[PDB]
Amino acid sequence: GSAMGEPDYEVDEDIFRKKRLTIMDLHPGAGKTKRILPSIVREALKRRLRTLILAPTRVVAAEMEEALRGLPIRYQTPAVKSDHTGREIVDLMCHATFTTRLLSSTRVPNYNLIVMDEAHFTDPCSVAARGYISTRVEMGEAAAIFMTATPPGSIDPFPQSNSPIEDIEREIPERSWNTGFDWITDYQGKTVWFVPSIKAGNDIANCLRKSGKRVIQLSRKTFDTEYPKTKLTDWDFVVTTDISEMGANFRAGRVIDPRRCLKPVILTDGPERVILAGPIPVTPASAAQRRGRIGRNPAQEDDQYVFSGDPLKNDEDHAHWTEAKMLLDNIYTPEGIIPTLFGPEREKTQAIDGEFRLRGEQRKTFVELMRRGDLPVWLSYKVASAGISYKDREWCFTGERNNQILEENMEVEIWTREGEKKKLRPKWLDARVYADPMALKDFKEFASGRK
RNA sequence: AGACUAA
Ligand SMILES: Nc1ncnc2c1ncn2[C@@H]1O[C@H](COP(=O)(O)OP(=O)(O)O)[C@@H](O)[C@H]1O
Ligand SMILES: [Cl-]
Ligand SMILES: [Mn+2]
Repeated sequence: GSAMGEPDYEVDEDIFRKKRLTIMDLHPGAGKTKRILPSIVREALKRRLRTLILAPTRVVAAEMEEALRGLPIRYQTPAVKSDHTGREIVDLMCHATFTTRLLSSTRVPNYNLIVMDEAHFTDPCSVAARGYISTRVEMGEAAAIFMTATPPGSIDPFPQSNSPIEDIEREIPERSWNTGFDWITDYQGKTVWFVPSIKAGNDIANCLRKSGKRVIQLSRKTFDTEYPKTKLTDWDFVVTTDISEMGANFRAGRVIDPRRCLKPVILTDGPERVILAGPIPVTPASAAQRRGRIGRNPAQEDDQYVFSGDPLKNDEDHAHWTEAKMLLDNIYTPEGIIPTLFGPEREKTQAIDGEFRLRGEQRKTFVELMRRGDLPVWLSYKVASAGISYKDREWCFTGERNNQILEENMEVEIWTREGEKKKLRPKWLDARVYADPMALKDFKEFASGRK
């Protein structure tokens, strides 16, 4: 039994059995991260189990550290700055960090227990990690716990909450506004506003600030300084990207959710390429997670979820299913085995098994292009599998005529590290490296040989 | 677009 939001004294022993994968499918705010997780960790320490804890984002990592403070845990995330003895048997890191470690040099510990929080995260690295984890379990080398309110196949955007939620459909602005949206600033509580991009977030926050609103912006770029401010200071709005979609305890009263964002899609008509499609409706799982930021406090009964449009369950044309396979085909168990995707996530795309496996040197290039090059999984794979070395940038210029990149409707030209002026015309097109002006600037640095 | 930045 438990009280006062404190971890339970009692933990089922069966969750620690090798060959067992436990899905903890409990509604938002039930206590997965800050109550159940510490119980598991405490018991895993008593059992002397080599343990891995996985957060999707630094937001969830920060929530975990609050719940786990004082326990001998080695934090491998910049979100947390803690003293480590180097003798810890519990590691904590983000999903993508684990997959990166799996892909690289560099022996990963043989964990006996793996706890993944937000085990539905559709990031290609997270899907890949779930493949590796479920394979370790199946092989008898690990027990694993997958925690999420929205496990694969979830279709309900309005799940259970600790307190009643008032679900409201209204038009929501995507850009600044003058009139017509008084309900936004008339509201007297705290609002978490999900925006599809940092650029849109800047515009909306700037607009809210001219109404005399205290606004905190949250994203990968601002997390380090801004997240503690959501915890320690008084604010009216949090304008946030998907960084905050999961796990956050904002102690807020309202979520504004336009339920729409851009997604990478692989096109297979004509030469294969990646576009940024949409903005398109989010999945029911994403909508339920965003909504799940409120109705979290039983003593607070008038919380609101303001949304626009229906969700779209079908995400099968999304690049993340293929990119997860590209990653997982290149991960090995120490026994030598090919990891398979987590059951519920198999046959999301009709790609043949092991078809993305790279040979030795090409595998090393593949990792470099992602980590050093800041290139998407798909693009890194295309370049690596063509036998191109990390430093050879000729492919950025030898694409067909139609692959010419434009900026402000002019042909982008590169001045190379050796002095030549060349037109940016890559052999493979991935809109993620040219759509956003900042991304294009970076890809221009890459094409120059300055990355 | 968004997230991740570890041996
Ligand atoms: N800093 C905090 N102060 C007060 N209550 C909190 C705090 N953080 C979390 N809670 C509450 O504890 C409950 C369980 O939280 P959590 O473990 O984050 O839920 P889950 O992981 O299932 O979404 C929620 O009702 C939440 O609002
Ligand atoms: Cl909360
Ligand atoms: Mn949680």
